[PDB]
Amino acid sequence: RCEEETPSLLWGLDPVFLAFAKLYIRDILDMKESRQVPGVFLYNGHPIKQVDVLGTVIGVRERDAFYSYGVDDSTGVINCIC
Amino acid sequence: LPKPGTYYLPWEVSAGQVPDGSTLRTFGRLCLYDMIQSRVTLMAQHGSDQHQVLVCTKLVEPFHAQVGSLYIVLGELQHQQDRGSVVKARVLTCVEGMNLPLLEQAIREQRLYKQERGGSQ
Amino acid sequence: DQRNASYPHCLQFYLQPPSENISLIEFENLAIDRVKLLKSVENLGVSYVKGTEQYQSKLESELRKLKFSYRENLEDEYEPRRRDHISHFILRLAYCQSEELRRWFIQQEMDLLRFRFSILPKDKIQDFLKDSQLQFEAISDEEKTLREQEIVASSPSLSGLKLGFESIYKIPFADALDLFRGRKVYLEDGFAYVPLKDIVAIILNEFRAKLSKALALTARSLPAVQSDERLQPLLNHLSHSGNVGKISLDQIDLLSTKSFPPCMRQLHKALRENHHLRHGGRMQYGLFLKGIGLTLEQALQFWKQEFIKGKMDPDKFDKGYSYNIRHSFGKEGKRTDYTPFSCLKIILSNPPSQGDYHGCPFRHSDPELLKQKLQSYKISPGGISQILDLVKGTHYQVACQKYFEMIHNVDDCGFSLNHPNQFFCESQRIL
Amino acid sequence: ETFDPTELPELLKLYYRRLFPYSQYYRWLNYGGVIKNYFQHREFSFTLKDDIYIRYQSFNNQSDLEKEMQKMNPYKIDIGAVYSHRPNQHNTVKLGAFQAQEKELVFDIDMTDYDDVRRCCSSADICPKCWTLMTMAIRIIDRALKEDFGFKHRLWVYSGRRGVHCWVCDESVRKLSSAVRSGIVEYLSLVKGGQDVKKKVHLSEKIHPFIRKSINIIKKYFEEYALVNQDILENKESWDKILALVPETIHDELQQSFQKSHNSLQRWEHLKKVASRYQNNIKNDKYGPWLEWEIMLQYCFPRLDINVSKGINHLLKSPFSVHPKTGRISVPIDLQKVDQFDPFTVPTISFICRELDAISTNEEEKEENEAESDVKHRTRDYKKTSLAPYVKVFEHFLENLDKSRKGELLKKSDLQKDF
DNA sequence: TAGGGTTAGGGTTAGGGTTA
Repeated sequence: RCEEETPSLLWGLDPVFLAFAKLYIRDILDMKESRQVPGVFLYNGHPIKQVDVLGTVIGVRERDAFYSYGVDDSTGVINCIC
Repeated sequence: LPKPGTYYLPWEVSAGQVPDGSTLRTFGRLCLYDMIQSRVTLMAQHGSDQHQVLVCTKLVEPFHAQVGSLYIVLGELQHQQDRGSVVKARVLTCVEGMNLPLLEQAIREQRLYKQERGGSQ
Repeated sequence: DQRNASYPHCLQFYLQPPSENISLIEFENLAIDRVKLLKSVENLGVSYVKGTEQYQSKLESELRKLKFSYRENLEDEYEPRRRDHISHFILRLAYCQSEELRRWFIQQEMDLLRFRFSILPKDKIQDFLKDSQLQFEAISDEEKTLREQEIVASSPSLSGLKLGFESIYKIPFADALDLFRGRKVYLEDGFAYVPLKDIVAIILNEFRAKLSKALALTARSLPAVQSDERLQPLLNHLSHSGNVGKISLDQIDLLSTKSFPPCMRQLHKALRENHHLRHGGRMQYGLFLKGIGLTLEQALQFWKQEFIKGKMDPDKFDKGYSYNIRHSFGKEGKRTDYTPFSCLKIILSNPPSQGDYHGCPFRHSDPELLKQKLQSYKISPGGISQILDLVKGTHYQVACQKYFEMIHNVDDCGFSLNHPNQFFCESQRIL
Repeated sequence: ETFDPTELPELLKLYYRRLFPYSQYYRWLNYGGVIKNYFQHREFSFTLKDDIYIRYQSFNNQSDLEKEMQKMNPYKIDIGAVYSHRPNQHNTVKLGAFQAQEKELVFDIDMTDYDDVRRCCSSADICPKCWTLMTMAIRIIDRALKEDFGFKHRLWVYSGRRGVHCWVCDESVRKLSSAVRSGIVEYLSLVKGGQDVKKKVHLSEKIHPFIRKSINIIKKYFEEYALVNQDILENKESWDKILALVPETIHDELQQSFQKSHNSLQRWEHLKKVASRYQNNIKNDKYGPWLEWEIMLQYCFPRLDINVSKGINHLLKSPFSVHPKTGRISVPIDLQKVDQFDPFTVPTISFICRELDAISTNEEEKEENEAESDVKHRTRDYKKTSLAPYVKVFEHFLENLDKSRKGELLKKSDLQKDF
């Protein structure tokens, strides 16, 4: 069956929407997005808007106005913008 | 971007239970720092058994050495023809006082949870 | 027999670190004494020329004054040899921070070793090589006579077939770079046939340089464990220890007619004439204008104007030239801000070719063209003769000083010229 | 047909799809894999459309290289040096530990650097008569490298517009430092001086064996080309600038002789006679005894550039490129047929694309119902094209290098007592 | 006649494709 994402009119009823969630980096890599509202992501019925990661930096790059950082948390790597 | 670093206790990698070219992160205690050839031999105990891992260091010079201390090494493994297994260091930090059993139980629990979540797919 | 075994000869490649124990004050004294001696020999070498008698006599006097080992009296050489050994390894520990410091140390040690070998008797050089871990090969008189013509036409200071009573050594090319570069040695399938004295000196010098480089590279990884609280002030002591206000975009012509030194006046004139310049001149000019108080926006406008006068397209300018200029000032990219080239570096930089104008005219210009350009600047005939004499003496900096004094109508400049920023800042102070 | 910049991209895509010799290119770069990941640590620098400059593009394997080449479709291909880590991950290692280690020694020759001497064309124009310049330059440099230093493998590539590049690819040369290469280039350079300097040679009485060999191998070409083709001594201003190369003591006499003479041959003969007379009558002259030799070298010797060889991380155009102005594909030049190399006969991208179309037309009735992979299809494709002699020469060079590797490994077996 | 003051509050956006 076509898994229908929960309607956007009921996202805020979750207590997780306004919080900083802790996730495995592989999960945040492999977890899907939402079509009705781009820019936000949906995981197992719980919409997620904010994440918190921790690990060892393994990549540094500088630009005109924003830094770059490649973090690792023993399962995957994601870029960071500061 | 590089590949992630999975944990591995010393005795498994000592027996060569990982594919060549994989990226791994392990621990141990330093035993000797061969100055001229840029080679590090660290050791880790296991009951009555002691295991040895060879670490190339050509990417972290300059580097202070603390004889008889624990270490954490992250990098890639290359199966050499005669030297056997040597890990190419990318980051090599020193930690002291951290108890091993908590760490070993931690990776055991994480592996168990990953396998448990793997039982649904 | 520790004393004799430790120090058999007045010369030594310095391959064995010592094992005795020394007091701290003696350590500091040896360090400062040898660094003073090295600086003095550097200055003496840069002032006079190699050989002669006054230069070597003054160097010998400096060595004897600083209680080091310089001669080979066969009595009581234990103390000077030991002091030289210890102090040399102390400075080896010291000068292992930056590549340029290593190069300077290697060059000065090379000069000192060349001097000491130049005061070494031939039987003693043979014994010193025998104690050294070096291997040489001697060719046979058959091929010696077979290759007579090439070895005599190479002119290694040879005087009309003087090869009688000589031994010729065969050396791979990658070890005799000094005679290799100057085209003074016959070459064949990666080999060199050479006379005795010059090549033995140069081969010893080159292998010593390579081995010292390798040892310095090895010792580079030691200071990671040099966390001792003591000796820290000494290492810090040995570790060594152009912002004029903003200017307009239209006074550059007058300042150039007034404040540009000769080493860049030709470049400015060519830029103002053809409105186009190649890489070697372009980076030099950009670095100089950056170092005299020109902003990013002012420099961009200046370059775009002077290149619009060169019949370009503004889109092409934005794509190539301003694009290069942005990283020329470290606006983006790696942003490693670059210091302007020094006078010495520019004089000893890449030799310009056709279509290029970078480089001081005192080194890379014809004497007649130099005289004509000086006359275009209204230089007195006496000043012209003095400039010509200084050029003949290879004292380009003194010629630049004379040009500064003539253009600014000052009897004495009073400051040694080392960088174009110094010239421009002093000119602005005068203005 | 006339190359048009408004039609190139599709032809470039087709070329990268079909004709680019990926197999031989990888075989050369891989070097047989005697050293672990030697090819894996190479730096590339493409140049996409709109003149955007990118670099540091490593490649894990040949198949990945083919896929990325097919997708990206770049204009210029370049080769860097071998580093201690994969270039695409250069930001993952501490600064200062990512240094260049080995690269191939190269030289460059710019045809435009002879404007003040040459008169056949103007600026960026070429003629068949001036090709002898780079021909004799190639001969001189190749002979000097082959004999004086004994470098075994050499590979000459024609850039496409005005230049020819040297790709020395021996074993004991890739490990050299910067100072040694600077010494090589200094020893191989004779034309010295900037714009302000007129005379490019200051030779004493003594002559080096290298100069002797050069002057011996340069006589057979100087006469015809210089006297007949270019006619250096034709006009008044010609010999007016000529006489600046000789002492003023005979300037008026030589000018009168040129006025009396009619053609350049007579003027050159009179110059030779006057020079020979002055050599027998040398009286306190700082000038060398080889006026004729030094003028021939000044107007005839090749000119190098120390900057392209001093650096170790520098970049230079890869072979088999596509110049965006004439469409001529950079091809190797045979060593034994250098005198029969016309620059204008090199096949172009448009001609080779029409050849591919005709090849498909032939395949419509000659090759049908083939269940082969892309490898064999592309093999027969570039076999049927006009690049066959060029790839054959490249393969012959690769076979020579392979034979050298076989000899070196057999020598290592002899030394190591492993049979 | 029993709590204090009771107030709703931060809730955007920023750009790669580079060497002496």
